[PDB]
Amino acid sequence: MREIVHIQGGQCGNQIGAKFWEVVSDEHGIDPTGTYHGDSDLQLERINVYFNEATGGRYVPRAILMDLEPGTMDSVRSGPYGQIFRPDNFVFGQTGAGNNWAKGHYTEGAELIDSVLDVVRKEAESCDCLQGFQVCHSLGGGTGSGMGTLLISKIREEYPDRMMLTFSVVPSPKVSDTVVEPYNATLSVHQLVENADECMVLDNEALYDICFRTLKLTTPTFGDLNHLISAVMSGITCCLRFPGQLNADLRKLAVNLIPFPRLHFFMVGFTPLTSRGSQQYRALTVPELTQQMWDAKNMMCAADPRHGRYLTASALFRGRMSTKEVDEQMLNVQNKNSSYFVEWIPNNVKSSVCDIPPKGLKMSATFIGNSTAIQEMFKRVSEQFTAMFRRKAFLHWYTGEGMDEMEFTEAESNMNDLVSEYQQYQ
Amino acid sequence: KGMTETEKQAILDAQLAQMEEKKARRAQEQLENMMYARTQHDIQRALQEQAQ
Amino acid sequence: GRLVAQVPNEDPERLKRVLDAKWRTIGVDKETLELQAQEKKDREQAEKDRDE
Amino acid sequence: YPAKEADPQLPPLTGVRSREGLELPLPRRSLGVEFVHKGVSDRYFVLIP
Amino acid sequence: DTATKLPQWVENDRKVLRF
Amino acid sequence: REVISIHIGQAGIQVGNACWELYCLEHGIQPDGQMPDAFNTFFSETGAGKHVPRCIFLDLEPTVVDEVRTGTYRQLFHPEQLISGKEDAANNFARGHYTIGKEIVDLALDRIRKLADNCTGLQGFLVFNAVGGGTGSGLGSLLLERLSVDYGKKSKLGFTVYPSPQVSTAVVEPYNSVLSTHSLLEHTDVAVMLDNEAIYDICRRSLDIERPTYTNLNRLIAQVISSLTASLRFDGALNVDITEFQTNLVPYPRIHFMLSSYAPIISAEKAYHEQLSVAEITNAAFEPASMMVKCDPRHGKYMACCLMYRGDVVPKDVNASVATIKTKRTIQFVDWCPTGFKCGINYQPPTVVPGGDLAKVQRAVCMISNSTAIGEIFSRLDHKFDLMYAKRAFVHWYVGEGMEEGEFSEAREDLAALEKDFEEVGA
Amino acid sequence: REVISIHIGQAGIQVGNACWELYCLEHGIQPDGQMPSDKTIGGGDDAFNTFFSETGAGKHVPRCIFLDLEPTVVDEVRTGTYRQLFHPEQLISGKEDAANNFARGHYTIGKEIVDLALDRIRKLADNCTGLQGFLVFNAVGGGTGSGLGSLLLERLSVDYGKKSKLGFTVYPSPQVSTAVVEPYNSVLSTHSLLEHTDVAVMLDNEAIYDICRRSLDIERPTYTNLNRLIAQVISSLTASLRFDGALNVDITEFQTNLVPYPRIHFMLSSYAPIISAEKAYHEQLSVAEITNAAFEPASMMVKCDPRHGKYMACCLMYRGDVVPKDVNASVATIKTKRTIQFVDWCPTGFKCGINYQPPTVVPGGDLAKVQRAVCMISNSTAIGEIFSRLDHKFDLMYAKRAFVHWYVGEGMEEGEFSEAREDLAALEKDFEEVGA
Amino acid sequence: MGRPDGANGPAFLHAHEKEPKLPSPGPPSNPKQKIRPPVPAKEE
Ligand SMILES: Nc1nc2c(ncn2[C@@H]2O[C@H](COP(=O)(O)OP(=O)(O)OP(=O)(O)O)[C@@H](O)[C@H]2O)c(=O)[nH]1
Ligand SMILES: Nc1nc2c(ncn2[C@@H]2O[C@H](COP(=O)(O)OP(=O)(O)OP(=O)(O)O)[C@@H](O)[C@H]2O)c(=O)[nH]1
Ligand SMILES: Nc1nc2c(ncn2[C@@H]2O[C@H](COP(=O)(O)OP(=O)(O)O)[C@@H](O)[C@H]2O)c(=O)[nH]1
Ligand SMILES: [Mg+2]
Ligand SMILES: [Mg+2]
Repeated sequence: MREIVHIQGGQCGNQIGAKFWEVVSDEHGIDPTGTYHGDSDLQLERINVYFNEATGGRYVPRAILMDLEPGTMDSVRSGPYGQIFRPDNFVFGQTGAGNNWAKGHYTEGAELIDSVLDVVRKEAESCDCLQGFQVCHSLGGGTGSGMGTLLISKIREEYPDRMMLTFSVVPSPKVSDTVVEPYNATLSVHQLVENADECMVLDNEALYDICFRTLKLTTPTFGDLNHLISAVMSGITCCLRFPGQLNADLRKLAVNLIPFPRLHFFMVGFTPLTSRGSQQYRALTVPELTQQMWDAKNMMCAADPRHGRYLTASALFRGRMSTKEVDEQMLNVQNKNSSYFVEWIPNNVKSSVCDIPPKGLKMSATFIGNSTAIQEMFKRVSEQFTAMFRRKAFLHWYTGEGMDEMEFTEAESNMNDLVSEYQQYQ
Repeated sequence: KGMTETEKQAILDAQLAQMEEKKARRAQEQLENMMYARTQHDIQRALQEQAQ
Repeated sequence: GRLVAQVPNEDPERLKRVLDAKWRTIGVDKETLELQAQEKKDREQAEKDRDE
Repeated sequence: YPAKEADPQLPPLTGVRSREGLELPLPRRSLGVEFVHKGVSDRYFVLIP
Repeated sequence: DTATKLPQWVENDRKVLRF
Repeated sequence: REVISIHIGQAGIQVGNACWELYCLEHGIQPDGQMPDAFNTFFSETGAGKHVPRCIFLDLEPTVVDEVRTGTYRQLFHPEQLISGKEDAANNFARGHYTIGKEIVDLALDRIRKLADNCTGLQGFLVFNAVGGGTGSGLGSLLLERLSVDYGKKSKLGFTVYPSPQVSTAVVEPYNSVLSTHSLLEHTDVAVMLDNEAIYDICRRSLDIERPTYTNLNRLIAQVISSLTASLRFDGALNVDITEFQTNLVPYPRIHFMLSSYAPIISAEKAYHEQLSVAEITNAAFEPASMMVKCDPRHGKYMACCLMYRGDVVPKDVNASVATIKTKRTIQFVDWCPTGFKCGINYQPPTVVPGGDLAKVQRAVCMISNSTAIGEIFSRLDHKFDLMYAKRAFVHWYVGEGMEEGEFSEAREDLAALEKDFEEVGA
Repeated sequence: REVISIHIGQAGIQVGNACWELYCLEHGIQPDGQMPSDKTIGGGDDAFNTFFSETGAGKHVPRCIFLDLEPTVVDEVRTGTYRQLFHPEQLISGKEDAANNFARGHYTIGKEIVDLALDRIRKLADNCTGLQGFLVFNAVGGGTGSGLGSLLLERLSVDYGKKSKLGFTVYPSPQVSTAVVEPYNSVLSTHSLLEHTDVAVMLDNEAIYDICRRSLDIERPTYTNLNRLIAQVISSLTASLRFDGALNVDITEFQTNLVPYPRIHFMLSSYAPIISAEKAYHEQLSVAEITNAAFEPASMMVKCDPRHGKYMACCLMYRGDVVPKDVNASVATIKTKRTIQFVDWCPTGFKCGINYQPPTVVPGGDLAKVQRAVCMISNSTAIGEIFSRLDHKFDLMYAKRAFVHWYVGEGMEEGEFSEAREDLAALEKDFEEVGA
Repeated sequence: MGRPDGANGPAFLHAHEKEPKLPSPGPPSNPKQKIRPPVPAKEE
């Protein structure tokens, strides 16, 4: 019935996608060879949303891997759960953007997007009723951000009535991978604020702090970070794949979170996240979930919420729970910290419950809060952009690809009046 | 004056037999689909053999 | 009744109850009350077992 | 279209009780006890009409 | 391969009992 | 003497999942559909040894619907009954009233037509919906509008679920509640309010369940529905039909918002120590600690009161208790009503379900009142609607679906007109 | 009482193959051609005489001619199961197709096949004794069923004339089509389907597809289920001649009660209960709901909306467990209902008829065996609606002179395309006049 | 089946291209008619 097709862009997108499909695959009990091996019947009926039965018990994911270099694809194809994708869905190029957004949006997209559009269009008409598209990419790289941005633009031009999720990682100065990060981020966000329905903002600095403090892991590889992001994505669309006492689809969460069409950058959390040594001393009650859920040191973004106002918020719960305890905790959290919530909207929290927990756990949660502390991060990028742009550093690379200067002026204007309207509603 | 309850009961049990037969045909179609899959897996194994 | 009338107006079991003024004033089915109390206790113990 | 044989059909008057009779017709009569009436005896009371 | 029931006139054409 | 029950929304058919479980248990109907004439008001004896209920579970998201199709009652419900769309309205009244309703209500109406044709002595309709969502509110409103142009004067008992004031699960439910009420006024014959926080307090205090899920809420809501339709089903000493509620509880055609209550909602073990009688449960049906709607009738004046009694009850003591209430001065009636009560007595005691939490009780009372506390509820909701509408919050969704702001302004002033009307009647 | 059945074209003979299977299963006739019993509960003995003529001794040969230009399906039939059932000469096969060409079918290969067809039907009729009439089965979308169908109809009318001719025709759906020039074909066929057939019953395919999707819940239906339902409809409407019942009607009753004017004869068909084996055991089958379902437009074989139109007169055949009491009750309920409205020039607009034998089921079919059934055949202005919907798409293509050279090449003049357009316009005008 | 390859090229955005325009609030075109007559007046 309802369908979610998955698009992975770039290196970060492809490795997030690999772990994401690994997580979903045993959420539904299917082995890495592509057959069913689960026990409950409740896993069978809701894999039409993500897979396609091919021939004699073969479930292939509904994904489109997309980049310019085969390094990420082969890193994907090597590990387990890598031999499940259809080889027709791998679109690749022979050049490489090289963290050049102009290359990822004007030169290489010009000859790859035709074939990317054909494969996503085939994977969209192969089903009956689209629920939405789901893209995972970065905002620092070229082939992830740039091409993912162009694809988002073309898709929203084609299918304007369907939902659209964007899991995008943004940079920080402490974790500063690309030198032209502001030049990529500013232009990509300038596109996401007119094309994407909603964007779930991630960043690696907060993920490092989480695996440092909370998980108390010694050496957190990228696999674990990608596992955090995948568990978030799983928590987002658990209500589509599993029956609950209070259902919540993606469009239902969108309308409840977004009061104005431009304020759609969400900060995300996940609970429970506890160290293996401290799992013994805790209990498992909804208070024990919400006390960790609303922590500023558990958001997956570098935006401290107590610096601003929570505009709206949402919580997706998984497990056999008592709604009276759910709603009372939501009410209490709203009544104690009453200054951090906006005044002209009463009862700022959407809440929903699903009956199927992730395997091995008794209870879990996922938080999607749309706060106004996100303009911290956008200014933190905007000042860097105009700092470089006063001296026109690194600009020849972008200009040579046919991008003019007015594209940068419009990008900065969109960034500036956007944070102006967050500051207004704060 | 209408039909007798014995005739109605006969019609009902015949309908039950019809239901059973539809279920039997469904199982038959599942079996033929399995039979169609097996031969094609053998064909693909032969293709791999020839490639090697 | 004003709509539907299954019972007689002099039915003995109904009359035996209504006439027993104590049963009208206070009525219990102690056996079922015991069974339901044990059912509640068993559900609580099942919850605690699941958590364990 | 394989060769097929239709289901056998019943006679149209099956399941009907015969008019052969059990020495007494079908419609049940009045059932009642025996009682001496006032004065004359041997009278009959219909308990169930 | 099932035989059919012929008419009596064609199934017993020239068969004649003789006493 | 039949009444059919339509269920509009996620909460609707969760309530239906509890109600029809209760009916089948009360009439001995096994879940596969047969008994091992009282049932005739809800079921139709189909074919031979089969009973198919009189209802339509209709919804837009298929999740809970085909949950019912795979649940225990696969065989009991006719397959066609369970109407289901493909995509959700998603808490969007405009989406559920103009986008998807246009394709689903024609199928739903043409099913409800042949249900009424199979019927012979139709008493009324009774609808189930929570006005917070988009399906239960949007196409629920479109269904009632088209049902009233189809029939007009037929009694449609609406057992709606309003959003509670402080506890809430959505953000747009004020917009949905207001746009839904402008049709709940002029198209529902009698409407019964049911907030969720009041039922939470009941399950916390009385049934001493510290963690109540929605199944316990729907269980006792089924008990209340069972108690006010038991006059149709089970033969009582002094029964009252579905037409009496219109006659004796609606003093003005625009004032139909009945507070509900029930007693005794009492647990297994506490019942051992409670001298359960008729006089104190008639009392117990009148305190705000046992009502189904979070309001305080001490601030209100009772228009009228209806009292359904079940079990071992004679007209004597109900006349004694009703006399007692009318002499008390803690609660006060309106002067214009000089005979503000209406009693009703039924023989069949209420049932218990396996896994249920209510004790096997020999007598019970279900009250259905009318006061001005409801007038307090609407204004309490009207303010928090005007808060969010002062900044044009969330409006772009509805306007994108095809509406305008005139519906918002006209529904706002309609609520204000209703407030004036309630403050005029209370005087 | 005997009725003969001719089939023209591909769809025609496939519907007829289905019909003849159904007839054999009803009457207990082995595919060999002999009835191995004399029990025949039915309505009486000599029931088969209306379809199968008893030959020789213990042998029954159908009263039908399948005829086609392409030999493929005719010799598929010849090689199939009922070899020993049909007379070898009754099946008639050309050598090449008409190929979706009205002119090719009407002037090029008709002139060789129709004389043989007619002098075969003549001896069939002569063998017959109390002939009721002919019933033709064709599709107007194709070439054979269109062109030589009309040729055969013209020749039958000039040979016999006063005998009834029931045409169960297959029309093109609004959007579903397996051809392109079928609008041209349909217009050229209707020019003669108007004034040669006496009672013409349309069947679209999209309506039957919708029916099979909704009621019989088959998600993947082929033409076999369509043909089985059409055979059932034909059997239900001829059961009155076949078996005896409480209130019988012959073929001569349709021309009397359903044709108020000699030009307005186009009948919506319907059937109920179209119900699967699971929905049988869960819905209770009474006469009231099936009479209501026979008029609900989700159960008609022609895709049209009678709420836009007004009924002229309707005919209701009942099969099985029916006494007149409930049928009169249901018809009074229907007449008092107001969602449908009758034309004022006809105050009493119903003709009921009842037969006692219940409908039979073919093993392998998807219809359950039921107590009773209803075959509705009405008359309305949804048909003029359908005709205009078709005229629009005909005129679309004719404005640009598309595909015309084929027909002009095959001996059809350009003027014909103008007078058939005018005929259809006049027919529309007549319908619009009469509906008021 | 999409557009040919040459026409799939990108175009550039602007400041407020995709944000929707919400018109002025005004009385609707199909107002809600009143079936149930109003409550009477207290003084009469
Ligand atoms: N009493 C009760 N209320 C419920 C239950 N489930 C949901 N609700 C109420 O339903 C309201 C939201 O609407 P839902 O019924 O959940 O969903 P909906 O009405 O179908 O609207 P959509 O989500 O768009 O389909 C919430 O305010 C809940 O209070 C339930 O099981 N019992
Ligand atoms: N109901 C039904 N319609 C059919 C069937 N077979 C073909 N048709 C219809 O027939 C129409 C075309 O005419 P055909 O019968 O296929 O071919 P034809 O009429 O013999 O004309 P030629 O192909 O030139 O010989 C198509 O629109 C089909 O929808 C069938 O088995 N059942
Ligand atoms: N979470 C996560 N982020 C990654 C991973 N690999 C790279 N990134 C992020 O991706 C950004 C660089 O983008 P890049 O991968 O070069 O994009 P591309 O070159 O267009 O494919 C950096 O900010 C990294 O933080 C990973 O395995 N996990
Ligand atoms: Mg819902
Ligand atoms: Mg042909």
